[PDB]
Amino acid sequence: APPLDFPLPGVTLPSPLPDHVAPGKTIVTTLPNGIKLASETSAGPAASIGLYVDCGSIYETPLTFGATHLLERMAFKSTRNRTHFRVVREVEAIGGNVQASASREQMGYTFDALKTHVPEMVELLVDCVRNPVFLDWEVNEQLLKVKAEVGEASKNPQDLLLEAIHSAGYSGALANPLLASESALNGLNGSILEEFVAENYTAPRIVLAASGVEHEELLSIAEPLLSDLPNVPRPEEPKSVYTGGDYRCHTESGHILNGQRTHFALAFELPGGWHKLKDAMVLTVLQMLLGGGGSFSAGGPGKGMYSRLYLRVLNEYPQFHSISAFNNIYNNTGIFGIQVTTGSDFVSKAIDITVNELLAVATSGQVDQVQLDRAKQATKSAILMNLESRMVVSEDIGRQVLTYGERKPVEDFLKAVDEVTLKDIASISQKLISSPLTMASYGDVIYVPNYESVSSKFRS
Amino acid sequence: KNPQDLLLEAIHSAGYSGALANPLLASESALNGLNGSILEEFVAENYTAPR
Amino acid sequence: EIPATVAAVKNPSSKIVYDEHNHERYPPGDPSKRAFAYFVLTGGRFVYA
Amino acid sequence: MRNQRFSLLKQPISSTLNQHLIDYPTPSNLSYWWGFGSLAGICLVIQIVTGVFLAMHYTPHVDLAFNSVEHVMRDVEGGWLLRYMHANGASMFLIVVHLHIFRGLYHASYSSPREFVRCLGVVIFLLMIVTAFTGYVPPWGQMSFWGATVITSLASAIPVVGDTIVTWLWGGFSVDNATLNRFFSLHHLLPFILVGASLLHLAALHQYGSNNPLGVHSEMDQISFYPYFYVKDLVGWVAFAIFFSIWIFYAPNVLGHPDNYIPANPMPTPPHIVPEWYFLPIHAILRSIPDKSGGVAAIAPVFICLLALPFFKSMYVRSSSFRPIHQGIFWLLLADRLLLGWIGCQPVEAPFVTIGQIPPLVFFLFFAITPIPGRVGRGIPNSYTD
Amino acid sequence: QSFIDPKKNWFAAQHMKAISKRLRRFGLRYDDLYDPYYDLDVKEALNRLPKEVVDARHQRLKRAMDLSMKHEYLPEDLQAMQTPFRGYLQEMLALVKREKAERESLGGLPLYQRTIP
Amino acid sequence: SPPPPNAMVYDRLAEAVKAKLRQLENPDPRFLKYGSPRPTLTDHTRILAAPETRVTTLPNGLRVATESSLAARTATVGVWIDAGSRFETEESNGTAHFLEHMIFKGTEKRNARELEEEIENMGGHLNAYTSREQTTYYAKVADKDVPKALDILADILQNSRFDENRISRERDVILREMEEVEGQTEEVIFDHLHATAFQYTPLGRTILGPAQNIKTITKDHLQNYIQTHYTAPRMVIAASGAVKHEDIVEQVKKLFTKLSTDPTTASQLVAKEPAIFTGSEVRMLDDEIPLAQFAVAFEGASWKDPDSIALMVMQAMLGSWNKTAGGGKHMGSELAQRVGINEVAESMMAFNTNYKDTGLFGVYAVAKPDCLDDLSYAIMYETTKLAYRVSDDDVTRARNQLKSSLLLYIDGTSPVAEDIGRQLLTYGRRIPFAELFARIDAVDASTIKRVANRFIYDKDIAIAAMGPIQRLPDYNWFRRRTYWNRY
Ligand SMILES: CCCCCCCCCCCCCCCCCC(=O)OC[C@H](COP(=O)(O)OCCN)OC(=O)CCCCCCCCCCCCCCCCC
Ligand code: HEM
Ligand code: HEM
Ligand SMILES: [Zn+2]
Repeated sequence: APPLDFPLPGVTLPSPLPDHVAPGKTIVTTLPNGIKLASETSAGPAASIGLYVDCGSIYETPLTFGATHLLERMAFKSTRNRTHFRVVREVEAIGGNVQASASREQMGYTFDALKTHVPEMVELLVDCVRNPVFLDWEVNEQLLKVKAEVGEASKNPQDLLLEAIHSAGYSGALANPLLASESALNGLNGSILEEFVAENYTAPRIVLAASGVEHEELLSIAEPLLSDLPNVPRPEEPKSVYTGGDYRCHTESGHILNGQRTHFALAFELPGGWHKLKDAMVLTVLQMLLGGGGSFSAGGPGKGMYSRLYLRVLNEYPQFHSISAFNNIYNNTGIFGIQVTTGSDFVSKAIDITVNELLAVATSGQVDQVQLDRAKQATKSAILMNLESRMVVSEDIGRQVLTYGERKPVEDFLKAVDEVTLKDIASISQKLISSPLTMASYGDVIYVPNYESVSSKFRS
Repeated sequence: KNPQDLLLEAIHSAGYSGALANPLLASESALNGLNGSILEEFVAENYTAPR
Repeated sequence: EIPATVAAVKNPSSKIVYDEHNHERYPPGDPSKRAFAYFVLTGGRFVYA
Repeated sequence: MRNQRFSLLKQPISSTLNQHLIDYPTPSNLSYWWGFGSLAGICLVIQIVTGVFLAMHYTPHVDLAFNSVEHVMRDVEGGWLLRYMHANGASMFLIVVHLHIFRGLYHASYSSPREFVRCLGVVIFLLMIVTAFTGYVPPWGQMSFWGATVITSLASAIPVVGDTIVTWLWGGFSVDNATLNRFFSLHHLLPFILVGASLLHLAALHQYGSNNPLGVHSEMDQISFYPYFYVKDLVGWVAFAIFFSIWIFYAPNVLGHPDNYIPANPMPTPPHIVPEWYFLPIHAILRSIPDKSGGVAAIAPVFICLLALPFFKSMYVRSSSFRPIHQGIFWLLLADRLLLGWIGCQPVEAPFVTIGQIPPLVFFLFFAITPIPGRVGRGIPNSYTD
Repeated sequence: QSFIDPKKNWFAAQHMKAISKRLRRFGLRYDDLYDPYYDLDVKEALNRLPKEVVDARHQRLKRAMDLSMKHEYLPEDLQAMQTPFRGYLQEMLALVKREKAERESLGGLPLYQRTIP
Repeated sequence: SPPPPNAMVYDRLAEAVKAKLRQLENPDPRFLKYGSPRPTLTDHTRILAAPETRVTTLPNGLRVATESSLAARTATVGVWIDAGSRFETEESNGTAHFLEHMIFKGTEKRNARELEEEIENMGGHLNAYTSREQTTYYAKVADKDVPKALDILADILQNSRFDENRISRERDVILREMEEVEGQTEEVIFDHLHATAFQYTPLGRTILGPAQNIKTITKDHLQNYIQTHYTAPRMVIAASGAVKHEDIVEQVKKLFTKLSTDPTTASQLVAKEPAIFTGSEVRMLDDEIPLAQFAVAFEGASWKDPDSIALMVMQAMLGSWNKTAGGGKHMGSELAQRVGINEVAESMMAFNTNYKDTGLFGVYAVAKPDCLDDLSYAIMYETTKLAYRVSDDDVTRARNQLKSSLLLYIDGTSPVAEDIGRQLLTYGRRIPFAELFARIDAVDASTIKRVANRFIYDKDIAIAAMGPIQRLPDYNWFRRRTYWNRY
């Protein structure tokens, strides 16, 4: 064989594609039993097939706490038709990846490979989801693994603080922890998981999302397998009412002399969720407007090193470790807040600065036109650059068909983005500030201020 | 195993803020910080005649 | 002053000095000498047989 | 645990050999004075094989023994090679063990925690001496007869039990056929006990590891045994084989007395009776005393001192490199021991009586002096400190 | 097989009666005679069963061994309350061996190998 | 008289176990129609269609390549340069990384803040990264902003100016970032491996360089580096997404001037000072660390060497393993099965690096100080059984895995532009997917054995270890284990 600088002689080259290829349209189809099949055509040689379920952390009665973490962990294992050995062998034989994820509202199973293996991908994924047999010894091994994981999960302060916020600020169903607790890790077994799956994996809560597949072939493959599931009315969604609270817990006292930093956060609540599209998009634009920083990051300049938070805090008080704003839009409910890290000698000052900054955002007339235009451009550019990968488009189709029932074209989101103005962000921020405060802290608790006095610094 | 003393120490921590808020049953950081010289200096300073 | 044993860990230089008091090294670039080793050792394995 | 097998060399079948031969940790600065234990093991194996093949052609009777040895040498294919290997390998075996002992004396290997090893070594030495002396008889020459007579009649010097034990040992009234057959059976038996004692000796050493030319703690820098000391042992073995074969093929009678080619004749006595070259120090110490009881009971202090060296408990530095005075005493003891060896092969008159009576005094002043350096030097850090 | 079946053959019935009698004497089941040192598949089958079943097996083995040491047999009433040939191990053993075969077909390595004695 | 099979606490549980095992047995054919665990080779000629890569060489030697797709909404524009830390002079060792850091401040027409606020107001961002042989500066933008981004790139590359205060600030920040990187102890492993395998050559050095050298990195040196190593023939401009080749080429031809016309290529600078593999070890014993980490490396191929595909297949068939993976102990390869069944390591990953005229090939495991002997035995045993007894199923599975990986990694505009640029510097041409495949499925068991017996069997090694490695076998153990006496 010649060196790679000289072409191989006996190859056959399929003809190329035109420089302009009109993109396809999403074709959504529902079976009589409620099973929704969605698909979209793509140009790359790769596919991506997902399977999304409406179950999640909120559907969790106290006798089955911690079930979602294991349901993630027992992802692609011994089914009723093949072993775990055979599943791993099939996946490695075609050369595909496989992954599963679980969050507070919806389950996600994904599987991607090259585009000539579509029937095998569909069949294997549907089998691993629809006919799982939970074997006691495999579940026990997974339980040992999660015990070792949770015992050492105190190396991420960020997610721990976010969980503390979401636990203190709520009272209803949405207050459960997605990560499990040692009680759950000593209460879970195969029967519990099997009953949970049987109860929650009904037909009207499952949608197939594909990224690079013709609709007719995928429908032909997946019609004989999913059409047999019985139809059943969907249970009514649980509820949680926002209730301002406070959380505190000191670190293990073997790590205080090391000068461990102080961490805390603030929070608020939005009456709207994802059904109020304009409010959610305004909230996204506001979050991109606030931005943040890390004092250590080395990524792209376009991350927002000329945002409000960075310039007006870190370049003005260098004592900070890290400031950043976060939000988590849910269905019918939203959240916003700020997380800050600093040593044990600037805490109450940090609270004062952050509450001042929130109220500065609240009052009308404090935002420049350049600021709003830059935030709008950054938000739309981020959305469009996010939509490049096939994984993102499959996940987007699945999540949207779950939530709204139909896919909303990107043009609609861009139009709603362009409608943003100063009065709209002002009114929305007024609605943010009109809600009771949620707070939590970590590290050296003995210095963080009281809840009531800080709460009085705000409005009602 | 002794929740009563635990609650008493928690009360003396939360309800107070001055010297009376100091811990009596110690924590691990000071334990990693203690040695002979610290105890020697403590005794030398605080075990005086008038007391 | 920094320890001698830690200055050699965070300084991955590539200029290494061995101890030539007993064994000299071939100049860098020269081939190996595995074949000559087998050559020398067979002459004794014959005798032992 | 390792729920599936990795190596044959770590399986239960080969665990013992692996752990005690292949992966065993040894100091990395052992010199060539540490090969003589293995070399002596090979010497013992050579003796056993050669003897098992000589004993297929030898008849233990007074009428036949001499003629059967000569039949072996003259009429069996290669039999001269067997006899020469045996009669010279005894000498090689004694040479190697003497060098081993003096190595142990130099770097002070008897001290804690290695006194069980020293005591087992002394027992092994006694077994070696008995075996060689019993086996020098079966050819039934002149020196065989008269050496047996002198040495085994030296046991009637003891009080009242003397004549009884001598007569019971001889199986009769004089050294004759019964003694010959008895000694043959004992000679065939003792070397297997020697093998067992050697294996026990090695286990006792392996339960603490070896010393080193420095005499310090050595647990921070160790290397395995294979291939690093296997090749050094190989060098030693090949040099030893060259030496052994120079003895066998070009000078096989230099290390013996000519009188053993004359069949035993109880009436005439040889004019100068001596045992082999490796019993002459004991023989000189034994004849150094003008008294039978004293002469016999002067050997006992030799073995008592050799067996009681390890139990002095004040010396703190082992190797003689950092001990000038003990080093000089070591060399002077070596010279004196050679002088005893040379004296043990001379007629007993002037000027050899004084030179045979003083070297025993020096040989005992060695085992008396050494604790005095122990004490006088235990307090050395306090005087020379900076 | 045909003749191994008890209900047709007529010895096989005598063989079954003899074995059941010999097992009822010492109060243990036929699946107790299997040994985790023989196969290493019995080890896995017993490593997958629930804890209560293995514990009952251990208690039965200890009872039988004490009886054999003392040179005596269970009383007639506890010999009436016996039931050998009530298995707890055959299906799990078949599962483990079938998985072993299927893994042998497709390359792979064994999951546990015996030591060389 | 005996209790019914539900009258005791253990009989009930036994019956439940048997019931579940009966539930597990009988399968459904309609789910067993398309899948099969036995690997077979496929024909992917129906999907490899891609837009054509159009390459244009300007009369200055410069190359412009694109991949024009007019349906997208974002574009990537960048510059790939044939330079790195290999082509320095033993006195200016960290200059490449320093130049990369300081390139984003100068441009006397535009001060730093105004440039950064342009790009943040533009909606896109530009990154950079350097290595021993390839530096890069590229930007992601929207479709309407491509001319603006290309103008920014040309200005920052051509009209850069340096100032002393910025130099001091950069010097201190780079000392800080050197102190930041010594804490993840894997780039340390590979820096020491690269510094022991190639001692007394250019490839032995490190991209960041000494501190005693960053002390004296004054401006004239940066100017000399720019005027010496950024030459027109050695540069490549690439773009992907919603662009057109003619527009880019005309804008480039109009904009890229004032470049130094040095008639020097990489061929002369690598023809002298070649890369020789020596074979040695470095052992760093600490013993206050909980975990040990080491890598053992053979020598590899080059970019144009016809055996790189075989080495890639070998690396695929010696795959990686981690304690959080879903594969577990059924993971296809052999070394992964050993490491996972016997719980001997934390993680491991077969690696493969290619340079022009040399390469590397190794394992890199992580483990506790109690299991190092079994780990090393399994590693070397499998590495050599490669050259003795390769099987057909393993090779077919490795070929399938390599195809799938090499295509799934090309996803998005930035990966596509990176692909085009790097394949125009390493090969001199971008190989279509059809030729990649036609070369990959032409590597069967015989070729695996041949290349393995050329590269692995009875050759010198280089090792580097860190941590509690007092129980790691010595050099001679590894060196002898590279051949078998059974065969
Ligand atoms: C020719 C006629 C011969 C007749 C016999 C003559 C014997 C003369 C011997 C004189 C030498 C004195 C011997 C004294 C032995 C005990 C002395 C001693 O110190 O033992 C104590 C010591 C441990 O005690 P320690 O810790 O020091 O005291 C604690 C205080 N709180 O204990 C230890 O340290 C343990 C050391 C054990 C190693 C020695 C074991 C005995 C020697 C082994 C040789 C016997 C093997 C024979 C094999 C064949 C048997 C027939
Ligand atoms: C058949 C006779 C003997 C055999 C086979 C033998 C064998 C050995 C071997 C193999 C060793 C360990 C390896 C080495 O250190 O070289 C050893 C150690 C030792 N032997 Fe012997 N030996 C014998 C006789 C003796 C005698 C007679 C003495 C003392 C009177 C003695 C004293 C010692 C000592 C002190 C050591 C300690 C080694 C050290 O300090 O490291 N041995 N022996
Ligand atoms: C199983 C072990 C042994 C057997 C069967 C054996 C056998 C014999 C035989 C049959 C003889 C008489 C043949 C002759 O003298 O030429 C003899 C002589 C002799 N044996 Fe051994 N022997 C063994 C071990 C030993 C050992 C271990 C030693 C010394 C440590 C030794 C030392 C001697 C000596 C010195 C002679 C004298 C030969 C002479 O000087 O001519 N033997 N042996
Ligand atoms: Zn950098």
